[PDB]
Amino acid sequence: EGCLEYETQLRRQFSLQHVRVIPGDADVGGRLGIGAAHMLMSLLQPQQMLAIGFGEATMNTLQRLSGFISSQQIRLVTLSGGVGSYMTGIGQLNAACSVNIIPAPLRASSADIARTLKNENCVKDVLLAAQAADVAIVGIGAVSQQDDATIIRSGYISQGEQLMIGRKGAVGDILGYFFDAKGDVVTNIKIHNELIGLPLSALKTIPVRVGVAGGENKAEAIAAAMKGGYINALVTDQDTAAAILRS
Amino acid sequence: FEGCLEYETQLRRQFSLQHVRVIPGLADVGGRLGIGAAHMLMSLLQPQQMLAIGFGEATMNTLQRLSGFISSQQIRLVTLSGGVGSYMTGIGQLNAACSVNIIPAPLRASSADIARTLKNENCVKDVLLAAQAADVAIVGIGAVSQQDDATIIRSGYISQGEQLMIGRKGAVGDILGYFFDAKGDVVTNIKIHNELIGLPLSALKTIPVRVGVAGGENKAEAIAAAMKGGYINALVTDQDTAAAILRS
Ligand SMILES: CC(C)CC(=O)C(O)(O)[C@@H](O)COP(=O)(O)O
Ligand SMILES: CC(C)CC(=O)C(O)(O)[C@@H](O)COP(=O)(O)O
Repeated sequence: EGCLEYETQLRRQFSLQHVRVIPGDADVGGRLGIGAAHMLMSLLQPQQMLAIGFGEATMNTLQRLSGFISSQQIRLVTLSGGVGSYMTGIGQLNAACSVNIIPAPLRASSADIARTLKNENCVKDVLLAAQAADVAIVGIGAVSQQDDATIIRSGYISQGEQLMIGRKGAVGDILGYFFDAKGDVVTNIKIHNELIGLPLSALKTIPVRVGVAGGENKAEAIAAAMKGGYINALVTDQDTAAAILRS
Repeated sequence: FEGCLEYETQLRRQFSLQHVRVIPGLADVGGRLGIGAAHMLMSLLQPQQMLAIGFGEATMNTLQRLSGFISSQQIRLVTLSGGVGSYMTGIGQLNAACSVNIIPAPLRASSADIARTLKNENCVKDVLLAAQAADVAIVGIGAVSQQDDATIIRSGYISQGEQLMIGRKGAVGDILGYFFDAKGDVVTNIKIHNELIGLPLSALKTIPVRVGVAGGENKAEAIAAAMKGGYINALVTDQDTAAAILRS
């Protein structure tokens, strides 16, 4: 319904490997989890390793994917710290499920503390495992969401921080790393050296990296994520796909 | 004379416990401990109360038996220790209505200064406060006598050389990685103690009901010391262990 054509155009414009565009009406957050869970069911082979990001679209996707995770013995690994944030999509599975979790906060209070935690063995071990995954699933945050962004509502940055990240040219983020409209990570940003998880440069080792995000206010962030290479597959909705293509 | 019901009463009066269950020593030990211990916690937890959960085999076994109850009675759970991952056997199996509060840190830091830094991060401190405020705790008890079989060795939280020195220094057992001597006092000069991130035993004692779940005759000295120090005020154990504790 224009969805096949959007998929084709996004695929070619951003040189993607896989794309799914969901129709334009009741539950978009929810049909996005379904769309992405389907895409993951078709990419993942039994016993493969899935690296999981933070936030609402990803947790929604994981809840929907749980019987597939058990049935196919998929191994999960956290791309980010914070632990507890993942209990909604993990308080959800079974004890035979291998779940590999970074045992640290998502963001440390100083960059020196982030570097110390990243060198602890039990942390370093999981960071390697995550970079070795077969597929990644991640959300995409947008500066233009303002107070509605997950990163603000969770408390991981302050409003003052968000304002300055915007002033500095960032349009969006993956895993708390903010990039400009061309897709380059923005240089001068305190949270980037405080985060404990895998940097975006390392996420790119994973061969299939699926972003799941929608809402027209995310269109610029999603375009820039693709231009930067962070994701090479996308699950989004029809209005957002339109907006992305005109960006 | 005697039997399990007599050991229960005697353990209760000798160590001033609030609750005790001794399961008969016939099938599967750790499995039946798990079941005994879940029934005990099913009697103690009122709806929407908070349970603080320790580390190791008997606690994880217990939690698994407790899931239906945890979900149906809306029990909130909070980790007494760091380490995060170890905790996914027993809480793995729970609805998403389940409030599970987890210390977002390793179980043991590589240095005391790193442990002090992590305890002071806000997301860590907040959970350490919630844990200390729990209504009921469930912990296991480790013993120096178990040597290579001790969960603490098998999981790699201490080395063999550490264990030998801990024993040379007079320790008999541990709760949450903290090693105490035969009278129930924490042994003072032990490196792991200042590298652990979770709640110290002094703070564990704020929780009003503290259930230890442990079995095997090699643990009898550790379990007795644990009660003498006051760390647990309730016990789930097996018949032979109970008999050994009593002749301790
Ligand atoms: C890492 C976290 C602090 C921020 C983050 O991951 C995000 O990239 O901002 C992510 O939350 C966006 O996804 P949604 O929560 O689905 O909007
Ligand atoms: C904190 C952990 C490293 C050690 C610990 O808690 C413990 O007390 O030794 C515990 O493992 C003993 O319980 P069991 O594993 O059931 O024998």
